[PDB]
Amino acid sequence: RPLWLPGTTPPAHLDGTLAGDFGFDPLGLGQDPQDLRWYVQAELVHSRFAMAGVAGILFTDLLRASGRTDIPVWFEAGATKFDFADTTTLFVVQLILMGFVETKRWMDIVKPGSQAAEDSFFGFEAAFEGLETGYPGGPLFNPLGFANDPTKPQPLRWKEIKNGRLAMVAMVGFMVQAYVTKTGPIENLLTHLSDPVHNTII
Amino acid sequence: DVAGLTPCKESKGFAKREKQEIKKLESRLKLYAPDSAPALALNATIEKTKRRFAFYGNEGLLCGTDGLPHLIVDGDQAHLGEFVYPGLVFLYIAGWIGWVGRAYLIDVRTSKKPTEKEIIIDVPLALRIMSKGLTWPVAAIGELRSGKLVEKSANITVS
Amino acid sequence: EANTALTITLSTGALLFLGRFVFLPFQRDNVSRQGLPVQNGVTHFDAGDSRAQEVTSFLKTNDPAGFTIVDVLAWGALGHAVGFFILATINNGYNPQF
Amino acid sequence: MQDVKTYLSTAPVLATLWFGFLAGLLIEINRFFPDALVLPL
Amino acid sequence: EWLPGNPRPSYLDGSAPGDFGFDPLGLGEVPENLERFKESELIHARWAMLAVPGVLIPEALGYGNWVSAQKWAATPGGQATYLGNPVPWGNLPVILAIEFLAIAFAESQRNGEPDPEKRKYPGGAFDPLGFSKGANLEELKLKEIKNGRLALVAFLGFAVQAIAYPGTGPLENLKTHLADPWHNTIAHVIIP
Amino acid sequence: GPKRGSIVKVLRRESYWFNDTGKVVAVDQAPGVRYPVVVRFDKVNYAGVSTNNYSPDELEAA
Amino acid sequence: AHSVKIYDTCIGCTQCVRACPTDVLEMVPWDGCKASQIASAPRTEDCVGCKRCESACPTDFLSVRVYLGAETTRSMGLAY
Ligand SMILES: CC(/C=C/C=C(C)/C=C/[C@@]12O[C@]1(C)C[C@@H](O)CC2(C)C)=C\C=C\C=C(C)\C=C\C=C(C)\C=C\[C@@]12O[C@]1(C)C[C@@H](O)CC2(C)C
Ligand SMILES: CC1=C(/C=C/C(C)=C/C=C/C(C)=C/C=C/C=C(C)/C=C/C=C(C)/C=C/C2=C(C)CCCC2(C)C)C(C)(C)CCC1
Ligand SMILES: CC1=C(/C=C/C(C)=C/C=C/C(C)=C/C=C/C=C(C)/C=C/C=C(C)/C=C/C2=C(C)CCCC2(C)C)C(C)(C)CCC1
Ligand SMILES: CC1=C(/C=C/C(C)=C/C=C/C(C)=C/C=C/C=C(C)/C=C/C=C(C)/C=C/C2=C(C)CCCC2(C)C)C(C)(C)CCC1
Repeated sequence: RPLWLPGTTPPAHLDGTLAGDFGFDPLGLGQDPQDLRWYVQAELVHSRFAMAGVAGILFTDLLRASGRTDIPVWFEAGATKFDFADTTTLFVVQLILMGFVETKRWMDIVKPGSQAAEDSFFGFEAAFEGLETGYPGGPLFNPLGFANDPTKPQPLRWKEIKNGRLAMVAMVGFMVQAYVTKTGPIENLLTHLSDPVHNTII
Repeated sequence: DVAGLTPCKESKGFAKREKQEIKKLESRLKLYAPDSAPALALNATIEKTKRRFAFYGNEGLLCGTDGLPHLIVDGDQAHLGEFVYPGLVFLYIAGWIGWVGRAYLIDVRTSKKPTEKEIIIDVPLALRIMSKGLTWPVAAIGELRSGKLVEKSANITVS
Repeated sequence: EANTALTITLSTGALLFLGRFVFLPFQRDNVSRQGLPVQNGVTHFDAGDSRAQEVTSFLKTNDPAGFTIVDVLAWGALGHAVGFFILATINNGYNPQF
Repeated sequence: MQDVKTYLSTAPVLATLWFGFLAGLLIEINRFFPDALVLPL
Repeated sequence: EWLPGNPRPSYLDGSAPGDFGFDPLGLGEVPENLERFKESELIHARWAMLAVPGVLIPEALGYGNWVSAQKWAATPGGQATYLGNPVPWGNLPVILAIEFLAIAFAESQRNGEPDPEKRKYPGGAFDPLGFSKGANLEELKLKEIKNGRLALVAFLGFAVQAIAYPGTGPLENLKTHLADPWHNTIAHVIIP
Repeated sequence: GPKRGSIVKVLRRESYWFNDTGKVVAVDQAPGVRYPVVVRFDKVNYAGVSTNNYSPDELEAA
Repeated sequence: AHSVKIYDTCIGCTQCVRACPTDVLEMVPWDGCKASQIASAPRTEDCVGCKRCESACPTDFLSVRVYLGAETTRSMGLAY
């Protein structure tokens, strides 16, 4: 398989069969069993949340540049916008909501039985995933039954994080750019395409 | 504001602490020609003084009843640039140093003559460890959680 | 006006009631639990002290519950203390609230 | 040449090289970023 | 089971009524400590269950505030009551006297019991309806515990609200909630 | 006592090497020796010596 | 007048008696270590407190211990 640098010298704690593996652990970060079985899930949730953030950042500024809506900028949407409720109330409500889901995910990470629902739904309300790691299922998470077979989801499970890493670096780019240019990201890109050899890092 | 100190860009005692120093520098300057090394050095010093005094007022430090900045090492959000912001980077650097030193000791200790590798450093291994010592918190906390950080059979004795 | 002869007698009577009636088994069991001061394993009197001897000629009583004179002294002292603590307070009038 | 590298791997020589590099770094920083009392971040 | 799937300690095997396995700090590790803790929890639960109506009723009927209903001290007079008629024998010293004496006698009576079962479940003249004779009993204990813990939490909420919002009671706070649920909430004292 | 080349940990309360490990050299098997076990350590003491003899009941952890 | 003591850990190095510059320590037959030798301090009335004895015994802590006691003319090392 290909590695990050062609002078490979690949590490031992990660050998193969892992989705999106390129032997990139130069700083020996996860070398212990718990460390790897935890960092896989960490990278998964990070990739997914950053993909969601990218999908919520691009579309808005793109359509606003091409003239479709009058929504505010990403670094201005949450920034002092009285829209429906008090922002702090929404923050507290979001924390109380995310608690009941992050606790379930934690439970399944540490002791992988959490599929059955509650409130007298002990019957036909089981989550039918049964995966190796934190990949849920059931109509509540995987309605269309796309994750069909094991030992050949590696293309799709690879695509997931190969897009999530790009989304993560894209999000960091969004933050740093909109912090140092004080301008929209697609506005930055257009002003760059105006004359590339003059619009660079200061 | 806090602690009965006024901001420095309004302190009527900072103006004197600036103009007196400026006038002293000019009195020194008037002993040469405007095209000689002492005059150039003194003009550079004056420009540096102006650039220094036109930065404290813009930052937001609070001056005293004598026209001197005072650091509010309290946790005040309006003053994080005085203690906690530099303190965090210092703690980062110091943890880096300590972690890479500890790791070098741990690695050297399992060798043939470990005492030889402490008066004669082996630069390849030391450099490797210094490089890997960038993510030291994610490693120190991981060694704490995994029970690899401390010993239990210490060799202290007292009769 | 704060009358005294009734308030301090009510305080003393209340604390004497408390001592003789409601706290007497508790007090007796707690005294018997930690009985005698002991040095090096044996009490002061047996370690040798003509002045560490209890006075039973002062403790011989007849109350059905064993209410000796020192119990009366202690509970009445507490009664007078609470009575005067009440007396001294209700003579000023103040407003030290929230 | 090997013994030369071993000698350069001694404690005083590495100490003085490290401290001189650090002194140069700090001196350059202070010549370019002078009179730093508050972190502007 | 306060955490579906999580195991239980060696002392929280679920035999006791109202037992779910909650002990993250490891307090009940010692047997006699746990035996005292159970009785203490039952006492606190019963006191809070008694207290909750005692605060919720007189604000809507006797028109008090449960913190001004105790304010009538430091000012001669007060001593309001249910209809509002002043209780003539409600002078602070002579009322604190009996408030002390009666409760002292009651507690010094309850304290004298060797049996832990009879300690936290006396019966006799305290069950003068045959509610626990031979019928469903563990279920009754479970209902009692489940209501008592809820009452404890409710009273803690009472005491924190009366401090966050001074000079008011926990019933006008419901009207404040239902005046604007999305602006009037805990996110004001937490995030000022 | 213990085997040769065995790694044992000391229990002598007044030893420099208390709670430290060392490999046995050769335990003398005479009838009347009071401290037959001989162990050498990889760290000298304040006097500079690294070998010392103990009794078999005075050091064992394996 | 100082008090010398020889605990039963002497391996018979004989260095204690070689070092003592007062003829205080002497060897004695005592089976048990390797060579049936042990130290002995019969002439403690002459020890000055030199502690050269303790600086020689290569035992774990020590096997010969000097305790400084009452001072006299011999122990003070005086020549006047
Ligand atoms: C998840 C993430 C970003 C998520 C962003 C989100 C949700 C954005 C949300 C919002 O926009 C919306 C939705 C709407 C706005 O109104 C509100 C906000 C809130 C603004 C970034 C991850 C960002 C993660 C990043 C950048 C990670 C970079 C890692 C790199 C480069 C390498 C790391 C290493 O681990 C390796 C690989 C090997 C080791 O040996 C060496 C090291 C270095 C340790
Ligand atoms: C916040 C704040 C504050 C406070 C502070 C405090 C109060 C602190 C505390 C602290 C503490 C109380 C501490 C603790 C301690 C610790 C411990 C107990 C541990 C130890 C440590 C360790 C172990 C480490 C390790 C290491 C590393 C990591 C690196 C290298 C080196 C070493 C190895 C050493 C102030 C006001 C000032 C200011 C503002 C902010
Ligand atoms: C015989 C009898 C009887 C009777 C009894 C009696 C009658 C009793 C009484 C009692 C009493 C009558 C008591 C009293 C006591 C008292 C006391 C004991 C006192 C003390 C006091 C004090 C100690 C004080 C102090 C002080 C001072 C001095 C000053 C100021 C401060 C004070 C206050 C602190 C009866 C009927 C029951 C029964 C039968 C038998
Ligand atoms: C940007 C810029 C600048 C700046 C610079 C920089 C970038 C630097 C930073 C850095 C810094 C600015 C740092 C420093 C700071 C520090 C501080 C200010 C600290 C102090 C404090 C302390 C140190 C204290 C002490 C203590 C005590 C008292 C006790 C014990 C502990 C301790 C030791 C901590 C300038 C002006 C040039 C110009 C313009 C641009």
